Amino acid sequence: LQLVQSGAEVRKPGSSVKVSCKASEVISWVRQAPGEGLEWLGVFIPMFGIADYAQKFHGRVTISATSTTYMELSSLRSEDTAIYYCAKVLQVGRNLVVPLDLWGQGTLVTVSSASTKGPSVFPLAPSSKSTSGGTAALGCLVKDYFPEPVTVSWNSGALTSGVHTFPAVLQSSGLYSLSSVVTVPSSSLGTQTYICNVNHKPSNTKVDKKVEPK
Amino acid sequence: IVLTQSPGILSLSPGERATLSCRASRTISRTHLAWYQQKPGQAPRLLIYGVSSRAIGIPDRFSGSGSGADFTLTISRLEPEDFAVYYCHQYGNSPQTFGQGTKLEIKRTVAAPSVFIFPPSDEQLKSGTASVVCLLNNFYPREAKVQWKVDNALQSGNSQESVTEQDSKDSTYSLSSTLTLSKADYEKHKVYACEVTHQGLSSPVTKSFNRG
Repeated sequence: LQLVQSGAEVRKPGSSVKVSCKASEVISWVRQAPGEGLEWLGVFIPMFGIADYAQKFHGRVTISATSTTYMELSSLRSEDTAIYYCAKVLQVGRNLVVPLDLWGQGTLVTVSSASTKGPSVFPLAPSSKSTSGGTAALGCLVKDYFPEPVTVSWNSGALTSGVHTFPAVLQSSGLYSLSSVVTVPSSSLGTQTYICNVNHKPSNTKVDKKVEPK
Repeated sequence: IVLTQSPGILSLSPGERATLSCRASRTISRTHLAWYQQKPGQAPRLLIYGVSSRAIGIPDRFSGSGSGADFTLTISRLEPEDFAVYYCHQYGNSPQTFGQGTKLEIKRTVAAPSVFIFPPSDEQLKSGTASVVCLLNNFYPREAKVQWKVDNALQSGNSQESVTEQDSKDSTYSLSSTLTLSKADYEKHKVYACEVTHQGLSSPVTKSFNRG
């Protein structure tokens, strides 16, 4: 079938994280920082029973192995905040040709001194300064939450076109902030109700914010 | 074994052919290179394994060639589902390195942004801070510049930007910039302006407001 990984993790600087990857060939562990490329942590083949690492992580990574492989990263720093994937590259045979890649869903690991906190949902209210011709813009500022991620919809999903939910930024306080905007006809600002639905599952915070002009 | 991919950002139209180069600083053993594709919010999909050999489900449009220190991934005819980031990856007798990736964006007509500005909400002001948001909506190309001005004083280092992925319909980009002030600093001034520079703009566009 597939590869299943353990859930997301929040760790403080200097501690350790153990990420699991259960199977339904070598097992490779790679990671990706937000908005960054792919970085190979290591690999473990059960034939020998010995894993190979990267010289960058050689001191503090341990890969080992019920059909489950574990990757433990020690002395965690902020640079290690990333999504971690396990992967198996298996060879298939059909039509006498030999290829297939299997990935886990990924495990978000956030290294930070910050404590988990739900966001504040402020309105980005429409005005004469946020209308071009007949189209106005309005949104929601989802500020000061931790950790990633947060989901935003509009009108319980009924409003999808013209929607732009931007990637969050990491503020200097260690808390994330995001904005979700939408453009609607300006003639509707008084007649149509617009609500952003914000869900921050890590803190189990749910907010429905009605955005009105003035 | 550092891997350098080229070009950085490839801007083509659906129906043209795409050529992506991966140049290494060594030998890459022999038949130990792979090409993966990645779409925003998904895990990488192995496109080509072992330089030449294809992967299951990968159409015939994708082709891997080259050897030694120069390799190439070719897409015969680009379809809308082919625009993403592409990585090359060597896994032979090395600490297994990756390339930095190349972005395949849909080329389209230069489109200027729609610039809006949002003052802080009274709730946030009651909370103690103040955020002023500037929105550049549906522009192309991705490169754009914003500058904050509080009472004609240029703001430096107290704002943060974010850009959307390329829109699947009109192939544009959007950007939001947040300027963060204290409530006291916000109430000390009046004119808050967002100045925008983009290729599609004949003039830099200023969206401003006054407190009140």
